[PDB]
Amino acid sequence: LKKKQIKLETTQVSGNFGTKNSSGQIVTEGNSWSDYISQIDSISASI
Amino acid sequence: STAVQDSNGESWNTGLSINKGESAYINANVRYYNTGTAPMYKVTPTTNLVLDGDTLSTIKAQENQIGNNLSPGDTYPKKGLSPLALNTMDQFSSRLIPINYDQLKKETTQVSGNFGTKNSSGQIVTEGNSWSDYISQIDSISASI
Amino acid sequence: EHASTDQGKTVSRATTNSKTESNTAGVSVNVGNVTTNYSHTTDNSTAVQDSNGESWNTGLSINKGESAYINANVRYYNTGTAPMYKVTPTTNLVLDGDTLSTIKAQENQIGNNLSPGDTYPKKGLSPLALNTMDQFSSRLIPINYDQ
Amino acid sequence: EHASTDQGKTVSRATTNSKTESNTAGVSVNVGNVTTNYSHTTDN
Repeated sequence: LKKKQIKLETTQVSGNFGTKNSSGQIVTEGNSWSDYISQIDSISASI
Repeated sequence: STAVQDSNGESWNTGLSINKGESAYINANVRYYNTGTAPMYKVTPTTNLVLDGDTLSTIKAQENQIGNNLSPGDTYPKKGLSPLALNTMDQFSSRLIPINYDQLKKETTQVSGNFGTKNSSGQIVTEGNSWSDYISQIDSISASI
Repeated sequence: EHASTDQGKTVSRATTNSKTESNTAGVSVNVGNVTTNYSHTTDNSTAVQDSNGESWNTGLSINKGESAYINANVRYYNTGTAPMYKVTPTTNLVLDGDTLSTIKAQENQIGNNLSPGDTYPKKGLSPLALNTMDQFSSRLIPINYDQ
Repeated sequence: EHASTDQGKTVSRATTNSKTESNTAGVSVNVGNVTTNYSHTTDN
């Protein structure tokens, strides 16, 4: 308690996306981005 | 004889009490790494913690120290950041890691995670894909290089 | 255990005033002439004290119920033909003849996989730690006072 | 149960000064001659 900015650091950000299940309905449950992330950066480039 | 006294004083007191059982709380700063061929998802390492020869405790890290994804050759946290914090010991992240009174004078086992397959389309799923199943099969039919 | 020390300085100034009145009266006789008297005395007394002390105190309190917390260091092993996955051994803990408690280890002391002839932890490491007793890994294993 | 022991040394120095003033006065008589006096005393 006696004590640039290193307080705020941000690692992985788990979340979900949305697809259609059987109609024009949208669902978010089960759509973790965290799965496709690791695939992408190794087959892509960051700009 | 009539006599009258009027005293007035001021006291000080500095106290210190200690729990020989929970005498301090541990907090680690760790960096995960992967050397093999496959990416691991939802990384959860169990952590043997040894002082002299004995083991302070063992932490199967909870959702806080967890690792979402770990490409081969990458690290968690990734190359740019500082190591993360393993602050607690039980399955809800409430109680920090304790040590004995005489302890204060003074390792990585299994790493449960998941992989990814396709269910009915070009979709990928990680749920239910524990690596821990296929591991024991492999090392007995293979060799380490 | 619970240990504690308590140390603290003290300082106390104290003044006191006093007035004492004294009326006496004596009666004497020389035989072989009589003499009598009576005196009167008035004294006002100012006095001042200044004490200062320092105390020490070392305390120790104990719970005869939860008098210590147990922590094991264990090594699993398998001798049979089949690999076991998600290994969870229940552990009878005996002091004299009785049983301290029984721990169905939780996710922390669990074992992911155990090939036949292998151990957990495997051959290279040191034994792991069974630190707690209930299903969330929060409360260490207790014993009696006379235990 | 909950058991506890508490033991601790104490030390207290204490000085005191005092000044007492004393004015007395007596009256005597020898019958068969009168004598009177009054003293004054100062003690620190």
